[PDB]
Amino acid sequence: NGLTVLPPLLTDEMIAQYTSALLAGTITSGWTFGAGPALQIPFPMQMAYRFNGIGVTQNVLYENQKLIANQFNSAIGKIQDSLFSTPSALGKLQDVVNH
Amino acid sequence: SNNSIAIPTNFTISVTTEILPVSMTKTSVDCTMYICGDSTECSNLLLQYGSFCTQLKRALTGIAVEQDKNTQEVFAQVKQIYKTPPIKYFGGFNFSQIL
Amino acid sequence: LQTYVTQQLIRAAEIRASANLAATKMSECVLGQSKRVDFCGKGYHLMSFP
Amino acid sequence: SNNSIAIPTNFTISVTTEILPVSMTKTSVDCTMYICGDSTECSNLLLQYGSFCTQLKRALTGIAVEQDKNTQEVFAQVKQIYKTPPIKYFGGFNFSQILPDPSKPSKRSPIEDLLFNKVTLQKFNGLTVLPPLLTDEMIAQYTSALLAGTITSGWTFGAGPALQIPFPMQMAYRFNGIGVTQNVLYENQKLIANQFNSAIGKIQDSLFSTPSALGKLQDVVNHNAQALNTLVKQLSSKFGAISSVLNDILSRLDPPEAEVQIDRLITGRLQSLQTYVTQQLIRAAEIRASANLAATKMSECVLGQSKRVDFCGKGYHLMSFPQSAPHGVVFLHVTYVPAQEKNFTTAPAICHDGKAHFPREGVFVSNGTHWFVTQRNFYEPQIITTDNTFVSGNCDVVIGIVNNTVYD
Amino acid sequence: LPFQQFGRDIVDTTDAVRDPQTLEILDITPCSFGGVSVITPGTNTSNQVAVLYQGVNCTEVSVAIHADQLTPTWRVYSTGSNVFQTRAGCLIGAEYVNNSYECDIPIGAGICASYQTSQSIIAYTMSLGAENSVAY
Ligand SMILES: *[C@@H]1O[C@H](CO)[C@@H](O[C@@H]2O[C@H](CO)[C@@H](O)[C@H](O)[C@H]2NC(C)=O)[C@H](O)[C@H]1NC(C)=O
Ligand SMILES: *[C@@H]1O[C@H](CO)[C@@H](O[C@@H]2O[C@H](CO)[C@@H](O)[C@H](O)[C@H]2NC(C)=O)[C@H](O)[C@H]1NC(C)=O
Ligand SMILES: *[C@@H]1O[C@H](CO)[C@@H](O[C@@H]2O[C@H](CO)[C@@H](O)[C@H](O)[C@H]2NC(C)=O)[C@H](O)[C@H]1NC(C)=O
Ligand SMILES: *[C@@H]1O[C@H](CO)[C@@H](O[C@@H]2O[C@H](CO)[C@@H](O)[C@H](O)[C@H]2NC(C)=O)[C@H](O)[C@H]1NC(C)=O
Ligand SMILES: *[C@@H]1O[C@H](CO)[C@@H](O)[C@H](O)[C@H]1NC(C)=O
Ligand SMILES: *[C@@H]1O[C@H](CO)[C@@H](O)[C@H](O)[C@H]1NC(C)=O
Ligand SMILES: *[C@@H]1O[C@H](CO)[C@@H](O)[C@H](O)[C@H]1NC(C)=O
Ligand SMILES: *[C@@H]1O[C@H](CO)[C@@H](O)[C@H](O)[C@H]1NC(C)=O
Ligand SMILES: *[C@@H]1O[C@H](CO)[C@@H](O)[C@H](O)[C@H]1NC(C)=O
Ligand SMILES: *[C@@H]1O[C@H](CO)[C@@H](O)[C@H](O)[C@H]1NC(C)=O
Ligand SMILES: *[C@@H]1O[C@H](CO)[C@@H](O)[C@H](O)[C@H]1NC(C)=O
Repeated sequence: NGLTVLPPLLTDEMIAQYTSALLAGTITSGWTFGAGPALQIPFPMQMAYRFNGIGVTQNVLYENQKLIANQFNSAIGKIQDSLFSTPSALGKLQDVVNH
Repeated sequence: SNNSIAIPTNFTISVTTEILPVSMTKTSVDCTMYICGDSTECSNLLLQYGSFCTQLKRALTGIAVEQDKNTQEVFAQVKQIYKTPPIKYFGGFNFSQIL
Repeated sequence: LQTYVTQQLIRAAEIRASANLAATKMSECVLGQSKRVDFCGKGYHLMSFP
Repeated sequence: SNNSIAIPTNFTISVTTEILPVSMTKTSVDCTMYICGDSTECSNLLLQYGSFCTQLKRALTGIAVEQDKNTQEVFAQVKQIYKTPPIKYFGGFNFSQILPDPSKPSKRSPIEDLLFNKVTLQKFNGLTVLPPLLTDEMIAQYTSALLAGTITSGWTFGAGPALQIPFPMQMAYRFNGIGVTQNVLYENQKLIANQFNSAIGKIQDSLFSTPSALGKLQDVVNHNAQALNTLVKQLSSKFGAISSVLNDILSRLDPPEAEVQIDRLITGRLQSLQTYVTQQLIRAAEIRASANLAATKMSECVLGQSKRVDFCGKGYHLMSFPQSAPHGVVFLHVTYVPAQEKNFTTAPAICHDGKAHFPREGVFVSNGTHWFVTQRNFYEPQIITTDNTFVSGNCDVVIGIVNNTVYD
Repeated sequence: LPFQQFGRDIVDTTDAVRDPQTLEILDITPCSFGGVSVITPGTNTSNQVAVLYQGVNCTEVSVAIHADQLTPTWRVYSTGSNVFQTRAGCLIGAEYVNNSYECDIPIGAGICASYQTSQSIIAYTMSLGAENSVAY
């Protein structure tokens, strides 16, 4: 009756490219690419840096590398299942559409 | 007690989620097609109510422009599109669920 | 019409508050390590993924 | 790669800007003058509508008081009023572009002067504009006090009594804060001073050439002007009556017939005021959020060093300086950016005599033949002694451990 | 041009006319108006008040006091140190000292009023703060 809806400037494919860029930069560089040029560093050393940041010495990580890696992988597998089960998990995003 | 303490001897890794809205739907509305439609007589009567609809158009257009700005500020943080190496070994960590 | 437009203006201000908070969490939890308690999760923060 | 690291060998000092609105225009309204005027017949019909007008005056008055609290919350961060020393020598650093110049009568810095020459670009119907409580000269005194306190004291004046300290030592403290040892600054004091001075000079030309630099402060000036013009032009709309003049229809019309005509004009003009007041309330809320953010940046970037990423400028924060603009404030963020990286080969630990060795504060690195330990933000190799490593373990569990010699 | 009658501004309000008797162009300016404020201390303390005429010159008010103003609630008169002109309006009923204290009752562009000790209402200039200088 005189009402129109306009499409967003960024398509849903373009947005997903930005998220891929952030993931690739935070895996191979850490927090270096947020300040200046991206700098190489192996991943376990980044986790040692982060244990130092939270206040635990480096040797804790290196002597428990396998245990921590298994815990990280298992903890992210449950993310999918918790999303399948609960249908009201995305209440906030669904609330915007209905309003 | 003033001579006792508790110190942890083990740890665990946990992953949590957080959902945040960013933008909403962009709409535009036309007065004459809505209030009157195609009736010319109604258009003349609506004409002599000052500049109400000029205000409605400007109000709704300002909202539409902001919706593109919100997504630009959240995702478009880095100006370099990084790419992950073809081989996906990261010291035992498994990122296959998010890449 | 005026009632509809006025409601949208108030809603948009609420969205900006959420969008600004999201843009802050990306700078401090994703592009760095945050020492603010309970800002980027419960516990001692390590990293984040969007 | 899982055995390759990159480490910078040089840096760069950069200065950016940030513009934030702090307050907008204060206004007042008068019902009877705007709606009826000098017509006594109209004012008798208006009082049948009750206390609509008392609500409108309350709404605008509340906004006006809030504007004065927005300015007081940003600049009035200092109890004292510090003054710059008579001799302007700070170990090679130049501050002539930000400190006030006595030659100008208003005592405003050269950067502050050109800001006032760009954004700067009686009554009608009882709509009046009230003046802000704090004058422009008073605001610049607050800014000068903040600048003179962060130069001769650092961050100590933001927590209690102000304690003086030489400027290079303050910069060494801030380098320690960002994570680079003191000896880097002292051995490169002359070069760092030259880099900072060049960055300041580009600020003046950056604002000269760029037209859309002060675009955020310009919008609030034009938005408040448009609303008043739209409000005044609504006085010449028929709204469905014979004419748009009160006494013109008063004369050539039947006295009961003219009663319903005045009703249309009054209802139309009441609706115009409701639209204006409601619009200002929403805009005032948006400005208040901006003023609250500017108060946080003043307390966290100017009176101290912040470790929040991307909060006080891109890079690693060092310090900040405030500048005053009409209806706003401008920040000058000084940051530290690495440059000139290089390939390297790294290992997690060093094995010697059956014992593992981890660095204290550094990362192990090899140039091809010899292994060194260096800080993780500036290439500065050192010999691997026992005063920079701790054994803490055995040479059997760590993955990727290499073995070398450690000189005790 | 010798066919037009009256002029209009941007907001479509008459601001110039032409006399029909003798062809001459006249300007039109509205008669002065503005808000009125009352400055009082606690009524539990005293009964004196000070009046502020927002956005108007002091000479215009004094001239119009001669039975030509639409507010009979007038002050006593220009008894020497009562008429002080500020950037906000013609303040009547307060004496302007040349000292400086912290603000107590905001008035306008850097001017405040307070009840200081006989007893009277005084207007001064707001003091930013206690001065200091660090020996660098
Ligand atoms: C610290 O906790 C971890 C798990 O949180 C323990 O690892 C578990 O050990 C038991 C016994 O060998 C196994 O059955 C589990 O499968 C292990 N967990 C995982 C995820 O593999 C570890 O033993 C604890 N350490 C101490 C010293 O108590
Ligand atoms: C990372 O995790 C994924 C998800 O579990 C692994 O992919 C699974 O591998 C098993 C074993 O071959 C299969 O039975 C599953 O079907 C796979 N999942 C899917 C969705 O196909 C993957 O192997 C892990 N990464 C590595 C290097 O092992
Ligand atoms: C780090 O970078 C600075 C910035 O270019 C270098 O300073 C220049 O050095 C060259 C050669 O020594 C001089 O010709 C230039 O005049 C210097 N520029 C300035 C602005 O002074 C510095 O040499 C670099 N340091 C290293 C170790 O490479
Ligand atoms: C700090 O920088 C200013 C700006 O460059 C210097 O002032 C300049 O000095 C040179 C040398 O006399 C003159 O040629 C310029 O005309 C000056 N510019 C201005 C805008 O006055 C100032 O000398 C520097 N401070 C010190 C101590 O040298
Ligand atoms: C990790 O190191 C091993 C040698 O221990 C090497 O074979 C492998 O290629 C490395 N990973 C990558 C991704 O290059
Ligand atoms: C580091 O090594 C990579 C691998 O080839 C190379 O592309 C890069 O240019 C090197 N870095 C520098 C600063 O030369
Ligand atoms: C690597 O470091 C050693 C130790 O000083 C040095 O002798 C050698 O020349 C260096 N190699 C290169 C290519 O500079
Ligand atoms: C030292 O390291 C080499 C290879 O990294 C290994 O072959 C050798 O056995 C190590 N030394 C000892 C004493 O184990
Ligand atoms: C009207 O009469 C006056 C009388 O002084 C005269 O000056 C004027 O010229 C007359 N109007 C015209 C248009 O001549
Ligand atoms: C007020 O009137 C006096 C004398 O008429 C004049 O000197 C002064 O400039 C006037 N003030 C303003 C603001 O016009
Ligand atoms: C107040 O003192 C100042 C500075 O001495 C002076 O200029 C001013 O005339 C004084 N006010 C008077 C005397 O009313």
